[PDB]
Amino acid sequence: MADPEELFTKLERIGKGSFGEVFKGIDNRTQQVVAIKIIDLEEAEDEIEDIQQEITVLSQCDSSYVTKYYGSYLKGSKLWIIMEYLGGGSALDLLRAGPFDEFQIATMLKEILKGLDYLHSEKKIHRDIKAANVLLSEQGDVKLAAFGVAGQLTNTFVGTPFWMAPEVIQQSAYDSKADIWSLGITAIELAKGEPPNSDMHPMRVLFLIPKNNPPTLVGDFTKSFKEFIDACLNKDPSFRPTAKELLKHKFIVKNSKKTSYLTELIDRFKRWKAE
Amino acid sequence: SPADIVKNLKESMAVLEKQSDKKAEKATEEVSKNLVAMKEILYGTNEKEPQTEAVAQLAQELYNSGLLSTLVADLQLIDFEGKKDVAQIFNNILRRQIGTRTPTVEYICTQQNILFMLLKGYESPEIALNCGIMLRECIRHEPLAKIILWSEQFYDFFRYVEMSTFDIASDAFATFKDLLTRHKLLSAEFLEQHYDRFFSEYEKLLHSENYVTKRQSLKLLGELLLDRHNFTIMTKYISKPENLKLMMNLLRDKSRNIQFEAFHVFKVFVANPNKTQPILDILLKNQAKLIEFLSKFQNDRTEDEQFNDEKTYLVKQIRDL
Amino acid sequence: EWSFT
Repeated sequence: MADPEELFTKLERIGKGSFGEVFKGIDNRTQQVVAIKIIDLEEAEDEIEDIQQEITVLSQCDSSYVTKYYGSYLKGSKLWIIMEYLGGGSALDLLRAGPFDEFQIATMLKEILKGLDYLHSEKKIHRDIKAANVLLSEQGDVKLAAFGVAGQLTNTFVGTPFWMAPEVIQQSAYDSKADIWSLGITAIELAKGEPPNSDMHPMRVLFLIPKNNPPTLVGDFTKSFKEFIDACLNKDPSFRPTAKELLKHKFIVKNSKKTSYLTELIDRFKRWKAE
Repeated sequence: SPADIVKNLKESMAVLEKQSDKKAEKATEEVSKNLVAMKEILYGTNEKEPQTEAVAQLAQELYNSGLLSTLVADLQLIDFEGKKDVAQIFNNILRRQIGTRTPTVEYICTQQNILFMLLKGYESPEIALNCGIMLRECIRHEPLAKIILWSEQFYDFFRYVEMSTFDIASDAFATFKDLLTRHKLLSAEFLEQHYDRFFSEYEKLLHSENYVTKRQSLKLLGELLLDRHNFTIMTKYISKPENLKLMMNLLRDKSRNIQFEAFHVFKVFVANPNKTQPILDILLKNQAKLIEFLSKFQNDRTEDEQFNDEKTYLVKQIRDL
Repeated sequence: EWSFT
C-alpha cells in the first residue's frame, strides 16, 4: 500500500548513457539523496525469485566499503529498488579530468580491497569490478557499486570481457580469485585510463585472454605497482593472492594515504566539468 | 576452550536481556566477540580443519545451557553482524550429525517453542529476514517440518505474505513455498486433511491487489497440482466450479504473465477424463466465446510448440461436447 | 467477457 512515486522523487538518470533503469532520487521524508532502480517484472518475467535473490544477497551486506541497500517498493508491476547514492562520482568519471597519483590509485585499491575482503568472508563475490564501479562520496570514501554483488553458489550477464578472468571465460569452475583478477585489470585501468586491449573487438579479446600472457602495467610506474598488478594477473587462480594478503603488499602499504585526500580528485573534476 | 566459551557467552547474553547505555555499549559488544569465536570454532580458524573433536565437545555444551531458545527470544537485541553470526552458527549445528542421526533435530524436538519464536520473527522487520534463513534451514529436516505445517500458527503466513514490506513479504512466501513443497510425501498428507480452510485462505491470495503475490500464488498452485504426490487434492480442486470461474477471469488479466500462469491451471480443468457436471455447465455455456479466445490467446508465442499443442488440444476438448 | 450468471 506504499506508493513509491509519492515517497521518492526521481531526478536525472545515472544511465547518462547506460541502463535506462537507474535514477538519482530523493527520499521525500528524510530528504536524503538515493539511487533508485526500477525493474519492470512484467518484461523481466525471468524468475522474480532471481531478482529477489539478487536483493536478499544485497541486503545481507553492512560493510561501509560496499554500497548500502535501503529497500524496495512495488508500484503495480514495477519494482523500485532504493540504494545508497554516491555524490563524488566514479573513478572512471574522475579520470575524465586527468590521471591519478600512485598514491591516489593505492588509496582506492586499499578501500576496494577491504570491500572485497568483507565480501569474500561471507562466501560472496563481486563479478563486476571496474573503474566505473569504484564509487566515491564527496568526502572521499571509496566503495564498491552494488551492481556486481553476488553469492558464490550462483538477463544474467556482463556486457564486456575486458575485466574477465581467463577461467571465467572458459566457463571453468571459478571463485573469489577471479575477482582478484579483475582488480588487476581495474588497477591497470586506473593507471592507464582504460583496460588492456580497449581498442580490440570484444570477441577477439575473449579468445586472447586465456591464450596469451597476462597483461602488465607499462611505463612510468614504480616496481612495486607493477608487481602488485603482476600478482593479481596470474593465469593460475591459486597463484593469486587473497584480498587479505594484498592488503599488506608493499605497493599498498608504501602508497595508501588518508581517503580524505581523494577529495582533491573530486574537486578537480568539479572544476573541470562544464555546466 | 569449547566448554568455557559457551559459559562466557551465556553471561553476556543474559546481561543484555531485560536491561544501561554505557554498560549496554560495553555489554552488547561482548556478545559480538563471543559469537565470532563461537563461529570460529565451528568453521576451522586457519588451521584448515574444524577439528571435529573440538566441534563435538562444543556441540553438546549447548542444549544443556539452553541459551539457544533465549538467543532467538532476544535476537532483536543483537547487532546486525552478530545476528548474521547467530544464524551462521545455528546453521552448522542443525546440519551436523555422526552419520546415523542428526542430534540437533532430536534436541529441538524437545525444546519445542523455539521453532515458533522464529515464525513470530516475521512481525519484527529488524529480525524477519534472519529468522527466514533459520527456518528454511529447519524445514529441511522432516521431523521439524512436521511440527510447523500442522501447527495453528501456520495460517499466519496468509497475511505475512501480504505484509507491507515487499522484501519481508517475499521472504515469508519463500518459507511458505518450501513448507508445502520440501517433503512432498509429508506436504501431501497435510492438504487433503485441511482442504477447506487452506484453500479458503489461498483463494484470497489469487484475488490480491499485489501483482507479485497474485503471480507467485497462481504459479505455486500450478506446481502443487502437477504433482504425483498431490493427486488426491488436484482432483478435489479441478471439480469445484468456483475454482474454474476464477481462472477463466485471470485469463482476462491486464498482465501477460499472470494470464499465461492462469492458463496452466485452466488446462487441468479442461483435460479431466472425469469432469463433473458443474464444470461442464460452465464450459458448455461459454463454448462459443472460448474457441474464440484460445484462437487469439498469445499467438505471438510462436516457437512455444508444447504451448500451441496444448492450445489446439484444449479447443478439440471444448469444441467436442 | 465470460458469462457465469
